Amino acid sequence: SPSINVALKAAFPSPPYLVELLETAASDNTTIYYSLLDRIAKGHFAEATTDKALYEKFLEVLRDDGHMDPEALSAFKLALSLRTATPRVEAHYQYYTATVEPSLSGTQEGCDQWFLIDGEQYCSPTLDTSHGKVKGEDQLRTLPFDRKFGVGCRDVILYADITSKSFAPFHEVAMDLAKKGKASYRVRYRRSPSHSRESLSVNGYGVELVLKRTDYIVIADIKPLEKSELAALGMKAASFVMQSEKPFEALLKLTQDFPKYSNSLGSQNVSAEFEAEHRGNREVFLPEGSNVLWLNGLHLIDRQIQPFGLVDLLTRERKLIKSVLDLGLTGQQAVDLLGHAEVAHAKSGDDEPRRFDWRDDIEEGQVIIWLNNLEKDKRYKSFSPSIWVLIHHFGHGLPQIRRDVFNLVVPVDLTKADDVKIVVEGLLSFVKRLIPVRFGFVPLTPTGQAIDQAKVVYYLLENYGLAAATAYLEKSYEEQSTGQPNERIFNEVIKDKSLRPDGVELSFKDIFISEKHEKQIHLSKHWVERLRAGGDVPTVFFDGFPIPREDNWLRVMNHRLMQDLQALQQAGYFGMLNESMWLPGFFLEKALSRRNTLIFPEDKNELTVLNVNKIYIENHDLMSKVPVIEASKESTRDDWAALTVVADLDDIEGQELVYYALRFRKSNDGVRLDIVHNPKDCSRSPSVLAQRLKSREDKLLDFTRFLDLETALETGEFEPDVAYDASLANFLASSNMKAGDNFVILNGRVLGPITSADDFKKEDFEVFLQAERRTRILPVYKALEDLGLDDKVSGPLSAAKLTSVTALSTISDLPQGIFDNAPTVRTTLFKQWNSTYTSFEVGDASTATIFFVAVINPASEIGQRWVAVLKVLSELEGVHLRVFLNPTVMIEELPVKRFYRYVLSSSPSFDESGKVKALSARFTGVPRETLLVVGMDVPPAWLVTSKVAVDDLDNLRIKDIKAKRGTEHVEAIYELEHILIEGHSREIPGAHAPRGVQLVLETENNPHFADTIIMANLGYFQFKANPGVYNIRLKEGRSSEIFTLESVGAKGWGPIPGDDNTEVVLMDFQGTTLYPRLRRKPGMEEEDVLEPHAEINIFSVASGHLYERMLNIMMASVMHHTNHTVKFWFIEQFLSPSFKDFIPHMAAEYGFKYEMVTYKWPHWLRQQKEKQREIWGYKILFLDVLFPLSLDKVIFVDADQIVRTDMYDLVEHPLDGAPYGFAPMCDSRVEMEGYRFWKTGYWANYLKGKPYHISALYVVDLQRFRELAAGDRLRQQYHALSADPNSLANLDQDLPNHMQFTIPIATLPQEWLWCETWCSDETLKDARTIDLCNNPMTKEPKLDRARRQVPEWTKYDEEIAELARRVRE
Ligand SMILES: *[C@@H]1O[C@H](CO)[C@@H](O[C@@H]2O[C@H](CO)[C@@H](O[C@@H]3O[C@H](CO[C@H]4O[C@H](CO)[C@@H](O)[C@H](O)[C@@H]4O[C@H]4O[C@H](CO)[C@@H](O)[C@H](O)[C@@H]4O[C@H]4O[C@H](CO)[C@@H](O)[C@H](O)[C@@H]4O)[C@@H](O)[C@H](O[C@H]4O[C@H](CO)[C@@H](O)[C@H](O)[C@@H]4O[C@H]4O[C@H](CO)[C@@H](O)[C@H](O)[C@@H]4O)[C@@H]3O)[C@H](O)[C@H]2NC(C)=O)[C@H](O)[C@H]1NC(C)=O
Ligand SMILES: *[C@@H]1O[C@H](CO)[C@@H](O[C@@H]2O[C@H](CO)[C@@H](O[C@@H]3O[C@H](CO)[C@@H](O)[C@H](O)[C@@H]3O)[C@H](O)[C@H]2NC(C)=O)[C@H](O)[C@H]1NC(C)=O
Ligand SMILES: *[C@@H]1O[C@H](CO)[C@@H](O[C@@H]2O[C@H](CO)[C@@H](O[C@@H]3O[C@H](CO)[C@@H](O)[C@H](O)[C@@H]3O)[C@H](O)[C@H]2NC(C)=O)[C@H](O)[C@H]1NC(C)=O
Ligand SMILES: *[C@@H]1O[C@H](CO)[C@@H](O)[C@H](O)[C@H]1NC(C)=O
Ligand SMILES: *[C@@H]1O[C@H](CO)[C@@H](O)[C@H](O)[C@H]1NC(C)=O
Ligand SMILES: [Tb+3]
Ligand SMILES: [Tb+3]
Ligand SMILES: [Tb+3]
Repeated sequence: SPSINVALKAAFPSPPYLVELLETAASDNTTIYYSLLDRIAKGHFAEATTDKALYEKFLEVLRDDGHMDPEALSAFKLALSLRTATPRVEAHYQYYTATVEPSLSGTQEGCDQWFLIDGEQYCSPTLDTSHGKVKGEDQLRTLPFDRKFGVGCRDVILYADITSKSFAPFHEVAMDLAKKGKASYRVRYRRSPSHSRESLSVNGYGVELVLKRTDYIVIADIKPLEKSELAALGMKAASFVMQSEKPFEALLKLTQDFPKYSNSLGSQNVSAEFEAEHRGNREVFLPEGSNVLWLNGLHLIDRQIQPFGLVDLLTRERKLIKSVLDLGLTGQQAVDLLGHAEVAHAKSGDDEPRRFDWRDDIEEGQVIIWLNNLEKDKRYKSFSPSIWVLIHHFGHGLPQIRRDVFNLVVPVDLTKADDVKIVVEGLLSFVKRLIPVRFGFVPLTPTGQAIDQAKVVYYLLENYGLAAATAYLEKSYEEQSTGQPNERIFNEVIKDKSLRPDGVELSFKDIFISEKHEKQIHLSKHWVERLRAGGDVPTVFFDGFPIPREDNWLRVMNHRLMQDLQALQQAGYFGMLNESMWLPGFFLEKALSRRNTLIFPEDKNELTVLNVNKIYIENHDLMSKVPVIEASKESTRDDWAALTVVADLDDIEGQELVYYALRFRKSNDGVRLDIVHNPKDCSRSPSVLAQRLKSREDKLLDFTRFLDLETALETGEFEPDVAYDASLANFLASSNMKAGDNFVILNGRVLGPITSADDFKKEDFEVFLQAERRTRILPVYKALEDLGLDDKVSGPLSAAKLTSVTALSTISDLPQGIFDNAPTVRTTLFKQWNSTYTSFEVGDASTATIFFVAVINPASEIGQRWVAVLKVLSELEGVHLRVFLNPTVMIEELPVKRFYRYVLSSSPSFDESGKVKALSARFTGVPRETLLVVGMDVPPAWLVTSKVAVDDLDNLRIKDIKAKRGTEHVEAIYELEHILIEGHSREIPGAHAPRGVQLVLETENNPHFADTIIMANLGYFQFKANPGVYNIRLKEGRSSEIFTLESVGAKGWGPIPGDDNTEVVLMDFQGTTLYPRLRRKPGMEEEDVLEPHAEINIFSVASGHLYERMLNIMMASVMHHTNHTVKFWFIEQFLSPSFKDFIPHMAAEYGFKYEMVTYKWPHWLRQQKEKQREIWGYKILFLDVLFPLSLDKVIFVDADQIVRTDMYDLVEHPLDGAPYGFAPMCDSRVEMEGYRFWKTGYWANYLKGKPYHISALYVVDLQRFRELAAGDRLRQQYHALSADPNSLANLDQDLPNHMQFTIPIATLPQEWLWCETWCSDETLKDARTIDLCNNPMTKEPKLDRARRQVPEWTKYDEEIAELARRVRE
């Protein structure tokens, strides 16, 4: 049969199989890593010579040593097929090659392996002699691919080539050294010269064969087009499978070659429509023809449905479920609990407000400057100071009283006129009106002028009084109308208002009081900071209730004022209140001193939870020797909770925090407490202080005073349990905790690091339990009981396992608001659906840990990929899958227009010689007469281009290849040239996308690997790179002038501890996803966009052998026509390898330079299913980011074009401050008018007076383009317009024309373009360049126009033709 074979290979050589197997096996469990490292250092894996034998040996070992069970072994095989660990090993090599070798000066001979201790290299295990002092930049920085074994003050690193036997003795020297406790052990890799430099063959991608002619509709030669009765295709296709009775295989066989089976459907009483019944299924949940996947309730987006994305999900999910099923729950019961209604409700219901302590007490009464006092003002003197005034009657206005009950504190900036106006007009009227509210205001101090004016007003209050200070403010607003202190205005106030300033005497003239400037201003700053009452939008506090200063905040205030009054009334009727009481303190009962703090973060996503069962399984050695206070024997399930405190007992804050936890435990009988001592200094063993407390464990919480706890720590003589020390440092590494840092863990949730123990007091534990209890514990308890699993909770630790697992289930791997429509809410509404005639299951439900629910539409192209991947994941043991087929009756056009193959295996395949088999996409029995297009359906982080192919992948036909090459078999090889580093930026603290910011990617070898600019949409940016250690620096210039980037969010959205870094490392086939943070430098509202290679640069794109042949002619015409230097730029992925291999020969002959450029289409940006449309988008959407920043300007020339001009003239053409220049449509042809569609309603109404331009030739002043941020506007307008499919006929032409109102377009002389179709023959004498624009009444081909229209076209073609033969010979 005539076949097509496609294979993909990586841009880095294949690492040794041995090292790949220990990396795949030990994902991040270090115990399995070093336990296997021992085995190979024995010389145990030396007797296995072939990859198959080596692989075979690992299976026996893992099973025998208890590392893996059937479920985990099956998962290991699939991940090993995927070759997931290969980029992780290459990271070591790139790091070693670029940072180790240039920092290790000297002559290396015999130093294959060497430890690095105190910046000294030792080539021998005996450690007697040191070769050198390794350069400055410290290699002791712990980075992503590192592993640590044991605890030790000294840090030792071994760079080894594991392959040879020379490794074994070196390892044992440091393994034992770590076992003793002298130093902590870690292994780094060295590129092994025993292995060959063969490239790596990859899998986990898909190949598509797209039909490029779909117009026809009314073994295989061509698909037979049938009369347009498309409507039943999905419905009949679904039945075919149900009938088969081997349904999974049928769907795969049908869905892969679907276009070929279209006419074969609808035959022999085909419908069998019993499943018209299952549209009762449609009537309750999903619309017809929609593809939806669930993994234990989790709704997955399309990006997560690849082999890599799915393997990582199972890994995380199993850890979660296994933890649950150790309490006697079936996998089925466990999943049902995770996706329960009460659980999802809690995530939705975690948005409630509270009150905060607005008082002066902390700042010793020197920050709030009140305009009122209702108890002593001689305005309210007439009114009654009675409680019953509030409680009784009241109309609709406000009840008058002489008492302190309602307060309002508003922070005001004295530099800003609008802010000052609020106090003078707003606040004062309320005073005069005798409103029963006390009005206060605190100045904001963000600038120098503001600081001074706070001093001025504060001083004026202190000696002279409120009215005098008031007077300065009033006068300043009307009289001077600016913030800055005015003495011309100030002195007038003192002139009259300076009468008898009582109390402490006046000082006058200049203020720099050590107390007044320092204490008052810094105390004010302490109040604003404490309650986060400043920034872009300040915060007003009414009765401790935050109301941001926006819109009509007084309307919001009045609503709470009435609601607080009704709250006082009800307490009065119950007799709670008395005449001797401070009424404002009724609200302050549950108020917190600090607003935000790690417990109630304003960023709702900021949260970290750990698997509790995991904590007591991995660290059993540690957690069975920690001081434990069991929760009371006679307490209720609702009262139950588990708390663990991590603290540095060698610091006051560390031991203070534990005293508060012990205090809290005395009060709450239901809590079960654990104490973990985490010290900063490793000189003394951590086990001693833990042993001191476990002896006093019985006597715990009998500490009348704090000293009793302090003394207990110091007394006693103990023997260091070094086994305890080892499990302790493993716990911190697993939990991402630094040494000497304080943390608090209630039911898995971590808060910290605690810098000061005053932040977390006994009262803070009580609210932490109260809120945590509500959100996580109560929804678990209800849901659990609803299922009848409430027998399985046997204690506080037993309960924490369940609540901690369900909290981890609702934390997304992908932060909300950046990818697509799929939140972190596990649904269960598909369980209601009837399943008899649309569903089929694979795997045992009783034993399965993983439950997949796929809802696939057979007529969809997306379904083709889904089926192929799901079949391979179904082959895994312990996985259950259930499939639902839902087709649509709405089919206006052909449903599937392509053939599909997925390259993926569930277990590795081996050679006749035992080597690992490479994987390929082989299509057999391909129709001989159909024209096809080859496409790669590659994971989102991948950048792929064709490397080996002699055929036109854009125009494939077997009949032509047979008649030209003699073979019916086509083979093509692609290269995974780059892997993406992509991220989503944000400004700090007022989080906005910093657009126009420039970035530079670097390595220790070269400081300029790559460069890109930040986009407006999601602060998006990307880099093309391979495995290794990189760094991101802001480009020198305006970017570094305005900003400083605190972090690149390499761990997650965060901020997570340990991420205050600018280092990026890629060690995965999923690339690197980043969430960087940038904070503006001192007092800036600046913008980059506004100011405070070769002589000629031409770029183009071609999508066929003909268009590439025409592109060769275009470049040659330029060269013959200019006495200048030219550089050509190409869109890399749309070109053939035949063209790619030819250009150096064109460059040598014609004397030009060339560079390949590309950018991957963003995930947020709207895709193009039609390749020709993709190409058009590449010319207009990514102009600012496709070319390096160093390029001033570029010119686009179409492939079909020919140029007779010296192209420099276009560069020198004045653009009059416009970012890009285009040439207009020809008017010169007299009788062509009918086909001039840009004089019709839509185009003439829109283009009022502006021209209709041509995208065949144009100039882009790139520096101005980026400066104007034109690209962002093009992209968002495209995305918005693209919702309607008939929006842009030719987007390349239509987008600049639709944006010429918004973005200026410089218009070019029409000498710059000629086209026979629209320009007269007389015009061509003065023509500079010629486009071969379409017919449009005829079908004459481009080859015909070229020879007839231009006589020198053949001369150029002959030159290329003989050179191609000259190269071939
Ligand atoms: C990451 O990588 C690792 C790589 O190895 C993966 O593999 C796992 O490794 C760990 C070690 O790192 C293995 O851990 C085993 O833990 C057992 C714990 O079981 C005890 O505790 C439970 C608590 O619920 C209890 O139910 C059990 O009965 C059992 O016992 C306790 O019971 C009481 C309650 O705790 C307690 O009062 C009692 O004193 C007793 O504790 C004793 O044993 C403790 C063992 O650590 C010891 O610390 C105590 O001081 C006390 O002596 C543990 O029992 C296992 O030890 C085995 O190890 C040898 C192999 O069997 C054997 O020589 C030992 O004698 C001991 O045998 C005991 O268990 C068997 C039954 O299994 C029994 O027949 C014997 O009579 C003995 O009681 C291990 O230390 C773990 O097993 C590895 N596999 C798995 C599948 O987890 C790890 O999985 C990777 N991570 C992930 C996420 O995959
Ligand atoms: C007026 O009303 C209050 C109601 O709030 C009456 O109760 C007493 O109020 C005081 C506070 O003003 C309470 O003191 C507090 O006690 C707790 C412990 O319960 C302690 O933690 C606090 O630090 C503070 O000391 C007091 O307990 C409370 N009850 C009694 C019996 O005094 C108050 O009695 C009323 N006034 C009169 C004179 O009746
Ligand atoms: C690229 O550069 C070359 C060199 O400057 C340009 O060549 C030009 O071609 C004309 C052909 O008639 C030259 O004229 C001849 O000069 C010789 C000098 O010995 C003389 O003997 C002949 O009788 C005749 O006059 C001319 O010198 C030369 N330079 C210029 C400036 O015209 C070539 O045209 C350039 N290409 C393009 C497209 O501009
Ligand atoms: C369809 O198949 C055969 C065709 O002859 C017929 O005997 C049978 O009754 C039909 N069944 C249905 C359900 O239409
Ligand atoms: C499922 O089928 C039964 C058949 O009796 C029907 O009563 C029920 O309403 C159906 N439910 C759905 C959701 O289709
Ligand atoms: Tb002491
Ligand atoms: Tb303290
Ligand atoms: Tb053209």
